[PDB]
Amino acid sequence: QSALTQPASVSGSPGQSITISCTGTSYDVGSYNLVSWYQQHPGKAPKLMIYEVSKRPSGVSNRFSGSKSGNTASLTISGLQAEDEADYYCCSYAGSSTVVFGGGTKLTVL
Amino acid sequence: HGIRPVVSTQLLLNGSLAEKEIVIRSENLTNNAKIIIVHLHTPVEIVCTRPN
Amino acid sequence: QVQLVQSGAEVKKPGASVKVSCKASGYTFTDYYIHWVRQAPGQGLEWMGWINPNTGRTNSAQKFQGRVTMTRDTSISTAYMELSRLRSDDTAVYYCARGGWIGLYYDSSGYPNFDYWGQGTLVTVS
Ligand SMILES: *[C@@H]1O[C@H](CO)[C@@H](O[C@@H]2O[C@H](CO)[C@@H](O[C@@H]3O[C@H](CO[C@H]4O[C@H](CO[C@H]5O[C@H](CO)[C@@H](O)[C@H](O)[C@@H]5O[C@H]5O[C@H](CO)[C@@H](O)[C@H](O)[C@@H]5O)[C@@H](O)[C@H](O[C@H]5O[C@H](CO)[C@@H](O)[C@H](O)[C@@H]5O)[C@@H]4O)[C@@H](O)[C@H](O[C@H]4O[C@H](CO)[C@@H](O)[C@H](O)[C@@H]4O[C@H]4O[C@H](CO)[C@@H](O)[C@H](O)[C@@H]4O[C@H]4O[C@H](CO)[C@@H](O)[C@H](O)[C@@H]4O)[C@@H]3O)[C@H](O)[C@H]2NC(C)=O)[C@H](O)[C@H]1NC(C)=O
Ligand SMILES: *[C@@H]1O[C@H](CO)[C@@H](O[C@@H]2O[C@H](CO)[C@@H](O[C@@H]3O[C@H](CO[C@H]4O[C@H](CO)[C@@H](O)[C@H](O)[C@@H]4O)[C@@H](O)[C@H](O[C@H]4O[C@H](CO)[C@@H](O)[C@H](O)[C@@H]4O)[C@@H]3O)[C@H](O)[C@H]2NC(C)=O)[C@H](O)[C@H]1NC(C)=O
Repeated sequence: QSALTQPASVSGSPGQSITISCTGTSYDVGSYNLVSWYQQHPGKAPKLMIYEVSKRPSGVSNRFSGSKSGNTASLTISGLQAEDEADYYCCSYAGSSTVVFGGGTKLTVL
Repeated sequence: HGIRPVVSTQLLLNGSLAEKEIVIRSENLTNNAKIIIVHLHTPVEIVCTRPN
Repeated sequence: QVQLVQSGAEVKKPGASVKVSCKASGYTFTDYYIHWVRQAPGQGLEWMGWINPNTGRTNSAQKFQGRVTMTRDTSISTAYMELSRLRSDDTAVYYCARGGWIGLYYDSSGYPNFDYWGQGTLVTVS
């Protein structure tokens, strides 16, 4: 089980906006800016979406966004597409030298 | 006012700054072995770290 | 073009140690951190550890210390995931990914910047 807490699904339709809450505490999220988000299509390898709080890599569209808030940093999608109807997993540094994941956030687009 | 016992061999760290031109001071300049002390007018920032 | 490649789907029996291999294709295998990620079949990702090729130093996650240890050989451009005392709870897909950039100064060992991924293997035990 993940040390980080995060939702498992948020549903809707194209064109909306979302906020998905990955949560930690002082030791992993609070003290550090090392937070990332990874897309996970059904049965596919993961894809990086957001790195270092919010830095979109080439190939990631401005349909995606995120920002830090204390001990919870969240994934903010905008302009939804059914093509992006994937799972989403937050990721963050956790002290010592380790990397931790969280959540099962299946996007749904009717 | 304000003598800091800070010990260094080559560069002088956190010292007081001069008022004017970067004055050279030396006890003698016929005796080349006399250590020559340079006192800057403006500072140069230095940062050191052990990443380990 | 750079790519990460791995051994295909794997078959074993429980208790036996597993030796997943990860090939670094089309880039300097000396210059980037490599990270291992587990994915139980159809489930979320679990983090395993990393390896520094140019240094050879490693660290396995606290959940596996003393049981998982990674090695490499530069002459054949491959990284290895050794995992012994296999429980059937280890039923999962195992991934290989390219991490941050290595530098003499600075420290990117723990950054979650997994850039590309290997196509992975699924281990068959029960
Ligand atoms: C004291 O002083 C010290 C200085 O003496 C100081 O040290 C410095 O510290 C800083 C930390 O702040 C270090 O900064 C990092 O530097 C990294 C190195 O980047 C430089 O070099 C690369 C080399 O590129 C190789 O790879 C390409 C292929 O991609 C090859 O084609 C090239 O030829 C090249 O060579 C390899 O391949 C050859 C093949 O033949 C080989 O022959 C060869 O040997 C090599 O193997 C350059 O690419 C860099 O430029 C690019 O990046 C900048 C910044 O974005 C752009 O402006 C620029 O235009 C280029 O696009 C650069 O020249 C950086 O990579 C690193 O940046 C990443 O990490 C930071 C966090 O550390 C992130 O914030 C940032 O976003 C970057 O993320 C990208 O990269 C990571 C991998 O690291 C990815 O995981 C991530 O997803 C993202 O991906 C990119 O690519 C994606 C596609 O792959 C794309 O989709 C994305 O959108 C994105 O573009 C960081 O800046 C710095 O290196 C130190 N200095 C030294 C000398 O080490 C110290 O801190 C001081 N200390 C104090 C206390 O003051
Ligand atoms: C440099 O090196 C230092 C150590 O020398 C590292 O500091 C350690 O960081 C780890 C981070 O994981 C700390 O361990 C964690 O402790 C949490 C509780 O905090 C303890 O420590 C503080 C500080 O004294 C006390 O206030 C508190 O009461 C505790 O004593 C736990 O919540 C964590 O464990 C939980 O989560 C993990 C998964 O996340 C589970 O596996 C666990 O079972 C448990 O549920 C975790 O154990 C450790 O305490 C730190 N040590 C010190 C001395 O501070 C630095 O991170 C490292 N890197 C850097 C950049 O400094």
